[PDB]
Amino acid sequence: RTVLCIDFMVFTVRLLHIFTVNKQLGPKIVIVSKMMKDVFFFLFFLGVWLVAYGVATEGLLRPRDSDFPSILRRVFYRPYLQIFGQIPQEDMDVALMEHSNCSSEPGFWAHPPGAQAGTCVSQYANWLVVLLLVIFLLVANILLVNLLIAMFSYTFGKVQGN
Amino acid sequence: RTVLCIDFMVFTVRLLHIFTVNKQLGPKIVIVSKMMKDVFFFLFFLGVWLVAYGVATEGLLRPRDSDFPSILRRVFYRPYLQIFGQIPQEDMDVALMEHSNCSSEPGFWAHPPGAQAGTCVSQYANWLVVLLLVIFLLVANILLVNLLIAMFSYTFGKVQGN
Repeated sequence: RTVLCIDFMVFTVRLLHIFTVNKQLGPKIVIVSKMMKDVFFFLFFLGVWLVAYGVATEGLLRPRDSDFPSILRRVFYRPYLQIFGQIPQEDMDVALMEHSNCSSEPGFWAHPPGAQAGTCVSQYANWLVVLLLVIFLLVANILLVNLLIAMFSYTFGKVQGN
Repeated sequence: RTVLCIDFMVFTVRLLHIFTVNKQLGPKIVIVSKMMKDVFFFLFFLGVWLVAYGVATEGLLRPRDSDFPSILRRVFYRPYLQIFGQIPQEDMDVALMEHSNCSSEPGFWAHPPGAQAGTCVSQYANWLVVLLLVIFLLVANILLVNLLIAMFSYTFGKVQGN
């Protein structure tokens, strides 16, 4: 079933190839291919920023789960969703979660309510974690996205005639 | 650790400098530097609007916490997140929270459910608080963001050749 579910995706995509003949959708479909260069640049810039912000935030929090699938989710998956409006403040802000002496390791720790946010996170410099979130949202949600719109508009005008 | 977490951010950013040689990403990386003038104007306009809306909303609510870190969070942090789709209606609307006689100071007060929203907020003119939120969202989420896209598109076309 897992192969067929992905297979249905490929079959549905072929509807674009079938409709290339139509005069209304023909030119537009061809232009979409020319836009792939701009998309790859955005992915590269976003990938670099996601690695920098994701690792730094996870390193500052120091969650006690530290499982490899869990670490990957908190480094890549969670920062990625913050671009699209899913900001889990209760998982990264000490002022929202409750303080607990869960971990025997010295320091101050708080218990996030999320299931995959880790059992406990350090409170040492969470003002930096909040500050990093502010910077990340500005760079990713605003600067990077609006930059891609500018490159899409320039490319569309250039390659329209050809 | 706090220094190293920030240090990892600087090291990851250097990947852009390494990839300047590549022909696909070379020109695009150089253009990004030329966009910083437009970003600074947006930050200045947003900073002025955030101060005006943030202080006025906090002044109208008059939360009873009034701690300096708490005041700064409600003035800058909360209005900033409203740009990216995090609107805490239950923290600023009387119609959503429950009425209580928490404060001995004369007036009408309601108890927000949020942890950092303050223990109580005044109900005197919350129709103005809601109205300010409507105006803030229009100016910030729509007018300011779409203006930056227009300036990014104009700048990208101008500085593409050079």
